[PDB]
Amino acid sequence: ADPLDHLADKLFHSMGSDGVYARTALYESIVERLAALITSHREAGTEALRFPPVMSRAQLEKSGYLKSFPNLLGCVCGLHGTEREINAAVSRFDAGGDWTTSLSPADLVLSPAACYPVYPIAASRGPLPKGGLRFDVAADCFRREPSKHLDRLQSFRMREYVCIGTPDDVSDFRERWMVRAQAIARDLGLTFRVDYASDPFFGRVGQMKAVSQKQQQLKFELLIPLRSEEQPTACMSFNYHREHFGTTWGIQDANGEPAHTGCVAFGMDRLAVAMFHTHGTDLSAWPAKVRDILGLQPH
Amino acid sequence: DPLDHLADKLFHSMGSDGVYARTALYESIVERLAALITSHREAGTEALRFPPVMSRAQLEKSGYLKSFPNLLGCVCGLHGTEREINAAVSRFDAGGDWTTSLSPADLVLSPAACYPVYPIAASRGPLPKGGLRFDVAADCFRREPSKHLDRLQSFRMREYVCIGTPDDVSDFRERWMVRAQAIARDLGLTFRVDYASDPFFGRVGQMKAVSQKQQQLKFELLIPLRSEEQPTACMSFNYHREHFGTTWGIQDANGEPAHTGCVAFGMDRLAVAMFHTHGTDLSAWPAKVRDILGLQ
Ligand SMILES: Nc1ncnc2c1ncn2[C@@H]1O[C@H](COP(=O)(O)O)[C@@H](O)[C@H]1O
Ligand SMILES: Nc1ncnc2c1ncn2[C@@H]1O[C@H](COP(=O)(O)O)[C@@H](O)[C@H]1O
Ligand SMILES: [Zn+2]
Ligand SMILES: [Zn+2]
Repeated sequence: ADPLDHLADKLFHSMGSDGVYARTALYESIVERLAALITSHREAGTEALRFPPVMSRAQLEKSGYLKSFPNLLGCVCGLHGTEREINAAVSRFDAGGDWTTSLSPADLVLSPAACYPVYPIAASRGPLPKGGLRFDVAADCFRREPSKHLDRLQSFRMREYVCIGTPDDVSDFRERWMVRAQAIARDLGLTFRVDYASDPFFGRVGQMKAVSQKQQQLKFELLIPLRSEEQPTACMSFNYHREHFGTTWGIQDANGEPAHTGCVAFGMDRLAVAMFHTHGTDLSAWPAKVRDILGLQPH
Repeated sequence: DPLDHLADKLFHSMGSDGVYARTALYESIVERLAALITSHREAGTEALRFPPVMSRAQLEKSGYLKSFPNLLGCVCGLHGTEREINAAVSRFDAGGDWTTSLSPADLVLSPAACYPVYPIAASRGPLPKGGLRFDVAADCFRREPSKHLDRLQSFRMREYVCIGTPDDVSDFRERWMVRAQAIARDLGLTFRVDYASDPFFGRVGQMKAVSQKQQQLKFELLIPLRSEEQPTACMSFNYHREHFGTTWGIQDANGEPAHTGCVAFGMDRLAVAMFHTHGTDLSAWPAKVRDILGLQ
């Protein structure tokens, strides 16, 4: 049994698929209170956008996602044929056959990260002002990694603060957030460490990309011991993308150059699970300071 | 379209019709409408929050595929070996189509918020007397691309679901047809409640729509958004008979297959209806509307 398994009964209901769960009112009230807490830390001049769980497949392909995490991508498929073809697919399904043979990809994918749709949006506004742009983004994300662990979901909520500007704007933002994020986790009564990290790039070339990314310090994670202190869970990430998105989307910074980007990502579901694992499922027993910052009556 | 000017302060394009990024203004109103629906939650109602995906086998079992095959969004993935996945990416790099390596997952994008609730209720055994009530929500998907702000591919649905005897479902329906009109009235919305039909696919479906409307299986709260002649369904009451009770083996307190019904709130249509009715300046909204939404 996994150390988080005991939480499942009070927090989730099975939906017949690993990593896809219905949330209880108790679980959801904490996710919303954590979301409101992240919002209270929003810097002045930050534009808030809320993304749906799907995005343009062409934007995602253009962003280089297939080259990095093809095995994690969820693509939207549908029955796009003629009425004759669709009726036949349904008739095959009626006869105990497989209707899915008539599926073809749609022009949409399930979003793998909340920030992806923001880059073309920022690019369409022209050159960046001095100091760059700041965005507060959120989406229900999807990653094709089935697991029975409560901290490894296929559908989960992501919340991010995104900086688009010169390498200086991004570095400063990332440093500000690595300080602020630790202060938030500390106030939430969570045990953590901030360490060098890498994205789970696919395959043999992915192992090379990961080592190269880690050495360049382009990604840090706020890690919380859930199942062990040896294998902690990344509940937040601090990502510096250099000019990857600036170049892809033709975003130009103050110095006329291809814009640099970075993001602070909060795993909403991992943070909520971390809260319940740390403090238990009885909110009335949560520490006074933790209850206070989440807007529950302190005492 | 009469709703078109709203797009500027409510949405941002995402490069796909019916798929939009929401502004802070738009989202604050959706959340306030959600909190208002919550304040009308009956005692003993269990609240569940569903992700945007659900079991494909549960959806296939519910009969959605037989009625709306053209609306279903399924989840596909690259489920092969590392060698196969690398080849698909390499074909994409060489100007080819990587999607040929896709196969269906065991998941679909949810077409309605209530679907996952029926197997959940069935797994608990026989129903207590009075039945069960659920408050459910999900980001839903319907494969119907459109440029109209009230016809989205990805939209939020909020529902109250009743599972029990036909008496329990009838009482719930009556209660909600009254409560839903009181909510729209308090929101300062103009509407009518009329008989309705689901958009069943094909020629065989047109007769299913006629047969559904002749029966009182579906009522809709319609709001003039583009015109008074063609209003927008912003809420619905659906009666499913014992379809879900039979499919999932849900038995009422009398040992019979349970009947189910649901009151569905289109969160995005309601928010769009609010902005079209009252404008994009919240400070100019009527005082009673601002009060019920906690804006004052
Ligand atoms: N499979 C998952 N289950 C739950 N949360 C996740 C999952 N993958 C990523 N996240 C969360 O989202 C945050 C940002 O993801 P990443 O893009 O991998 O840095 C991570 O730090 C996690 O907190
Ligand atoms: N394509 C759509 N775009 C936005 N909202 C929708 C769409 N389809 C349905 N809805 C909303 O969801 C509610 C219930 O959907 P239905 O199950 O078709 O009756 C309706 O009352 C609408 O308010
Ligand atoms: Zn990001
Ligand atoms: Zn329903």
